[PDB]
Amino acid sequence: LNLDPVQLTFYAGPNGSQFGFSLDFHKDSHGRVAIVVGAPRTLGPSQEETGGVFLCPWRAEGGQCPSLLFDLRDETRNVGSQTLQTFKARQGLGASVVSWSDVIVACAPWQHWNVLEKTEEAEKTPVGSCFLAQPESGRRAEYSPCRGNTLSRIYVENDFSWDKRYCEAGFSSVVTQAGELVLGAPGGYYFLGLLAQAPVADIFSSYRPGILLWHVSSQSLSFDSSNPEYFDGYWGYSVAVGEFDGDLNTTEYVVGAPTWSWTLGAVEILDSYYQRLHRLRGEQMASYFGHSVAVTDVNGDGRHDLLVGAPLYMESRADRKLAEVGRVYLFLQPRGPHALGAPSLLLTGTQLYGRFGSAIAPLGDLDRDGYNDIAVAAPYGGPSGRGQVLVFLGQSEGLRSRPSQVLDSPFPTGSAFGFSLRGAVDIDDNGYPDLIVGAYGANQVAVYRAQPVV
Amino acid sequence: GPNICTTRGVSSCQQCLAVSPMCAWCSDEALPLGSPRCDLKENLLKDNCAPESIEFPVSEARVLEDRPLSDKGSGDSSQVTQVSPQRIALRLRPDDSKNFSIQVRQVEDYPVDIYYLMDLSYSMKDDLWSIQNLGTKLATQMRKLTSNLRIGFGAFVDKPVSPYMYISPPEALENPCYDMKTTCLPMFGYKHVLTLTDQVTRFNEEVKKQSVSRNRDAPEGGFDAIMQATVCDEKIGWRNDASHLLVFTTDAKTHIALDGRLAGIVQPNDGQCHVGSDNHYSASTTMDYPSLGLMTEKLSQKNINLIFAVTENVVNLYQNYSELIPGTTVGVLSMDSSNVLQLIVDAYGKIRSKVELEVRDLPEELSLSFNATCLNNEVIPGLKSCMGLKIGDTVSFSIEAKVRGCPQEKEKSFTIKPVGFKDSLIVQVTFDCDCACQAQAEPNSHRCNNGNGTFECGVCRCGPGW
Amino acid sequence: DILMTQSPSSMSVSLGDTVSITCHASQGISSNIGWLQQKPGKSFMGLIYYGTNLVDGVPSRFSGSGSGADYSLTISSLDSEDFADYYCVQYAQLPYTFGGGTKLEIKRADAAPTVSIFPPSSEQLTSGGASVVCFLNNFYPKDINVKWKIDGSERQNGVLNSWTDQDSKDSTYSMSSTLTLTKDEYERHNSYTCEATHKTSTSPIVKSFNRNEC
Amino acid sequence: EVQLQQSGAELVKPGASVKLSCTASGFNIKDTYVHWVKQRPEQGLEWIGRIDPANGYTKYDPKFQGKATITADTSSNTAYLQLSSLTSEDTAVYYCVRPLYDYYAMDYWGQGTSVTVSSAKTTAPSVYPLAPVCTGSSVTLGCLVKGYFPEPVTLTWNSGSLSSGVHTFPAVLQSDLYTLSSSVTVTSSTWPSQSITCNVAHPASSTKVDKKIEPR
Ligand SMILES: *[C@@H]1O[C@H](CO)[C@@H](O[C@@H]2O[C@H](CO)[C@@H](O[C@@H]3O[C@H](CO[C@H]4O[C@H](CO)[C@@H](O)[C@H](O)[C@@H]4O)[C@@H](O)[C@H](O[C@H]4O[C@H](CO)[C@@H](O)[C@H](O)[C@@H]4O)[C@@H]3O)[C@H](O)[C@H]2NC(C)=O)[C@H](O)[C@H]1NC(C)=O
Ligand SMILES: CCCCOC(=O)N[C@@H](CNC(=O)C[C@H]1CC(c2ccc(C(=N)N)cc2)=NO1)C(=O)O
Ligand SMILES: *[C@@H]1O[C@H](CO)[C@@H](O[C@@H]2O[C@H](CO)[C@@H](O)[C@H](O)[C@H]2NC(C)=O)[C@H](O)[C@H]1NC(C)=O
Ligand SMILES: *[C@@H]1O[C@H](CO)[C@@H](O)[C@H](O)[C@H]1NC(C)=O
Ligand SMILES: [Ca+2]
Ligand SMILES: [Ca+2]
Ligand SMILES: [Ca+2]
Ligand SMILES: [Ca+2]
Ligand SMILES: [Mn+2]
Ligand SMILES: [Mn+2]
Ligand SMILES: [Mn+2]
Repeated sequence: LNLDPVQLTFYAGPNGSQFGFSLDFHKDSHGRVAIVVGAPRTLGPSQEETGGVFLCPWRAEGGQCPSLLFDLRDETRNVGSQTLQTFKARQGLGASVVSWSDVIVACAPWQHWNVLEKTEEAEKTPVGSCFLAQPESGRRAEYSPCRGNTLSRIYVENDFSWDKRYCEAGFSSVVTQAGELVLGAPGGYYFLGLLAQAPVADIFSSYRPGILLWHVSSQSLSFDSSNPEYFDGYWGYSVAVGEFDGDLNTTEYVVGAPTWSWTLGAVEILDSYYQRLHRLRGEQMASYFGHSVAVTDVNGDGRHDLLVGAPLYMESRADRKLAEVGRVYLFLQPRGPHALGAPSLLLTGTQLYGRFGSAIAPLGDLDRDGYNDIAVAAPYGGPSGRGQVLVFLGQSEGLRSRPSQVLDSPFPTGSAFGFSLRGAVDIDDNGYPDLIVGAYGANQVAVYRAQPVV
Repeated sequence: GPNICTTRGVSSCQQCLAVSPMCAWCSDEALPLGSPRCDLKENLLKDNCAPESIEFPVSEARVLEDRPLSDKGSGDSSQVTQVSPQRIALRLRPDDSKNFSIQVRQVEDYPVDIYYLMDLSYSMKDDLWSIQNLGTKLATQMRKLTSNLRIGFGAFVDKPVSPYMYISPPEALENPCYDMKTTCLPMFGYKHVLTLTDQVTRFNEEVKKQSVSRNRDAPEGGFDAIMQATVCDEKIGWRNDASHLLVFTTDAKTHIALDGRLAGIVQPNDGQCHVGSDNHYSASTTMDYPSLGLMTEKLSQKNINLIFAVTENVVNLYQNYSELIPGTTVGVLSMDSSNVLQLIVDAYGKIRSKVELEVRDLPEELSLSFNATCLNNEVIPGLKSCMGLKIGDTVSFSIEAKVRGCPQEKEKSFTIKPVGFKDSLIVQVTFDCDCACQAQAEPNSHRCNNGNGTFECGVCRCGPGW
Repeated sequence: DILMTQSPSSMSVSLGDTVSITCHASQGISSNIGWLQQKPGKSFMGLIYYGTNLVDGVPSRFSGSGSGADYSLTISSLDSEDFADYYCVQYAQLPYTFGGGTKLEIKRADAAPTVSIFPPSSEQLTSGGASVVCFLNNFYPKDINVKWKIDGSERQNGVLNSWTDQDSKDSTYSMSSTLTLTKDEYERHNSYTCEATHKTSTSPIVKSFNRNEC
Repeated sequence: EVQLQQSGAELVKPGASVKLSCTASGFNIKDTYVHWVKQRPEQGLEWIGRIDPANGYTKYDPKFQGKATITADTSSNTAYLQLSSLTSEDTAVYYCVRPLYDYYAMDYWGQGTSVTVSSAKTTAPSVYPLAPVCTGSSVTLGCLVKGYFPEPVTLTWNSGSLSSGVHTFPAVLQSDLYTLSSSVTVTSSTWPSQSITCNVAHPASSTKVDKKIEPR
């Protein structure tokens, strides 16, 4: 409603770095809000695509940002009559970023890893890795829970049970308010998908450089399965956290699995011990229900609500024809201990191949009426196919079925405007929360400031 | 007596006809003052109106092209007729409706194209051997339904990139099966092998030279191959006038749109052809798998009939996909592709067992209704789709076009076409709302208020500006 | 297997000194080395891993360094608890292999031993055996050589030595030598002696007795 | 906190077998590797092998192949070391080890299990008084504990009264039987003026003999 679509702020990075693939707000130790931006195809030292992370200070004019430096050299350790190898070429550093307190977490979901023992090997595979930084202090640390030193032959004997070689940890990420980092790994357990949790503080105290394989005892990984419903389900494609069991001392996890049960797609809500509390199944196959998940209380009852994006849902139209437009589902948490029922609201895109619901960002309370609001991305929507971001406002009964404001892409065709979103933070300190939009196709990030209501 | 034509009290010839399709207008001078000019055609002649001055258009419907339906689609430079009539002229007056007919025939001996698209991942070794004599045996059985057959062959595995592809040791890139006791081909996305040809022994001998490769994840990139085999018209060689059959065989799940992100691939599929002189899909490692909706758009654009010939462990799967891609047919493949021959013939019959009308470029102010005549002369009201047909059968439909008011453009045209068919019926509509006497109007007539009006059709009208 | 040569075998130092233990390998191990501490009569505590990194809880006065095939453990300002055994261990290759060990001992002023010889008791002689005992108490440094002489002639068969760790109070050492013979063979000879060789006296400290005579 | 609580000291015969345990306290045994180390005073420290209790796979130094066998039961959260056809050279202290952070390190250690292999039977000690020969300011007495099995023995003077100015030496193996000695030093005015007694206790055979030192 009250986002300013006239005077935008533009940040930008190198040509072809996919600057804007992922973004989040970052408050330093003094509370000064900055923007951290992931550019997963930034060139490294060897002039090879490695990805990179930028930390953008708030300036109404915008412009270029300084890099948040990480080590980009491949590592090798000859220990225990084995050889450990990390390969950072095309690792995609910055494919997801997230901030918590004065710490930044950026991940390289396609960092490869292999172990050599004489003639055998573990196989060179993308375990993924996340990098952690405290920009003010210069502290650095890594976390790579799916690295292993088990050889290829062993996995064959046990029928590839507990195979963490292709996790792609850091594909999606989130941090609980208590400081527990949660990594989605859609390739873990032979593309069933897994989650990895570990306190940030214990990631720093247990990391030393050059070790490559180290223990983090306070960590917790989800579990393999023999159920074919979970096969190739990419469990961990998207992740979020919320409060869904009534116990405020426990934090619950929300996980998207958009190819669950033979591309039906599903979203599950779990406790911190990965025990299943509810499961929302997809409405239509290959709709990618679960591509994106968002948690926020939209109807002002103190109970977090769930939003799920199916950017490929095909809407039924006249003459028995179908049109891929995308769809967003709203689930209102009921009073006390009860299951989340049918969707309270169905939001369906309009533009063909617009992928309405590819990204869903909690905005906070935008118009300051007492109900939290959201933004929904249609990165190839709008009449021109350039991309659109749609705002929907909260209300006592959920959300308004029609948008209050529509943000047309100020970038050229193919920018993927809206592919990444983040709101609910006041960056210019004017009392109203603001929105940042990513267009990695144009290598830029647009900042929309919220103004008093007209 | 007085009717709607008079009791409405019209002011001109144009408004008179707009009342009802039964109204008529008299443009004669010698007409009484109290008598109305807008009555039935019977009442005006009853009041001594000159017959030449009577404006009474009648909604009609005459044919312009009525070629007879062909008995055989064999021969001819595709001079085959499947729809009769092929073009009609339609004339309507405001709020009227006229009715016309259309005939559709599933012609016998119609040419056919079959492009065999084969999974060649490691799960399909047993199957490659059973189809070595396929093209030979297949031309034997289709000869009973068509004299013009062309067949071709393509193969797919998955996107040759990590993590779908084994990338270690270096030996594994040349031979993915190295850590076993065999050799296999290097991984490949999709490769075109044989352009659609009538020399069936070229199918046999290209099949015998094919071998399997090996990837990591059970779902395969078959949809990448369905797209390319469709939009690459020239390389596959689909003929303009022939039924197009795309046979898709696999024994596993399939990758769908947005799966590619697990390889770093985020660019959406563009639906353009990317198979070059090397016959390999060159955007396999840079462009994402297609979506079902994008596949449907191209399969409908090129008139491709997609056939999922899969194993029973994924029949439910591909049957459910087939419901999201209308016009798709599923058959059950044995574990060793030995019944693949009978499957295609059954699918071809099931494909040509339906006639389903479709409308294009229909104006906003026109609405249609349909009565089908499938089987033997059995009328089915409000239905525009027959089912349960055989090669050579013929059905017909009766159609009524009802216009609302009168539109601005007085001549439009729309099309009636069966789904998948070449021929079509074209309807040239003419909205006869005006009167002939308007073409000879007298502006600034000195019969009308001292040059302040216009004299048309025997009355005085207020001119422009008033 | 990789041989871990640890040097020195022992060192005598004082509180607050800055000492350095070294460890040399038969080949490169690229900092895949650890350092251990075993306080007297107790178990092991981890000090360093990966050449330089401190085990959680260990004070910062410890510090490891080195590379290739030569590494070092350094203790700045020794504490009273630091006097213990220290071992290096490589885990570059399997099997893991350790060093010989290094003991840190309290240094003090040299001190001559208090020798004391004791003939067999009457109880033992009535049972068929005979054991002379030669005590050598409170001395520094630890390097000492006992020598038994029967009728002036050296004897090496049937000797049983035993030493103590560094004493908590005066930080000296002690030794018990016990020569065991049969009763029949004990009475074939008359003079029994034990000579002590220490760096405090060029002349060996001698103590002896004569059978029957008292 | 991380703690490795091993089994109690064992006392077995040659040719037999023994199975030491290593129980995890404050963590899951399944987390890391678990190593076994053998310690002797002469030969020093030697690495036996390791196990990954999550899957049971093991590695061994070729020297111990045959005698050592390392196993792990995640249920009781304990790791075991089995030794077979024992020999006098297997008499040593055995530690179980695990790393802190580095997958391959050796940082946390158990208290150690003491193993003694011997064909000796339970034998009571022979206590002999040691009086000097027929003068100075300082006098020294002694006490000999010979031929007892197994260890240990507790030794005091005047039933714990005379404690300072004493040196009790470590026991020594003399042909499958232990031998120990202890000295004590006072002034010449104390002895034989004051009775001095050597109190020896060998809880194994349950014998508490005491011998008073008498001059010559
Ligand atoms: C291809 O598409 C088909 C059709 O959509 C899918 O088959 C459906 O699968 C779902 C999930 O397994 C089934 O849903 C279940 O329905 C049961 C009732 O169905 C009755 O009615 C049908 C009428 O056709 C009968 O055929 C059927 O035998 C039954 O008599 C419920 O009892 C189930 O509820 C239980 O499970 C759900 C989770 O699934 C829980 O939430 C509930 O609490 C409860 O425990 C369930 O709702 C559906 O019936 C199936 N339809 C048909 C026609 O078979 C295929 O799965 C799909 N295949 C692939 C490969 O994608
Ligand atoms: C039919 C035999 C083909 C073998 O040939 C190949 O190596 N590649 C195949 C495909 N790959 C595959 O089918 C691999 C399997 C593994 C498997 C699995 C599922 C769940 C879990 C779990 N619960 N962690 C572990 C493993 N589902 O798919 C090819 O080239 O087509
Ligand atoms: C389709 O069939 C229906 C009958 O089921 C037709 O409806 C009747 O048409 C006759 C034509 O003479 C009228 O006299 C009747 O009044 C109609 N009955 C109704 C409308 O209930 C209809 O005309 C047919 N339509 C087409 C396009 O053929
Ligand atoms: C219109 O319908 C009538 C009555 O059913 C039918 O007789 C006539 O043939 C139809 N007109 C045309 C042009 O087909
Ligand atoms: Ca909770
Ligand atoms: Ca709520
Ligand atoms: Ca609001
Ligand atoms: Ca603001
Ligand atoms: Mn396969
Ligand atoms: Mn198969
Ligand atoms: Mn595959």
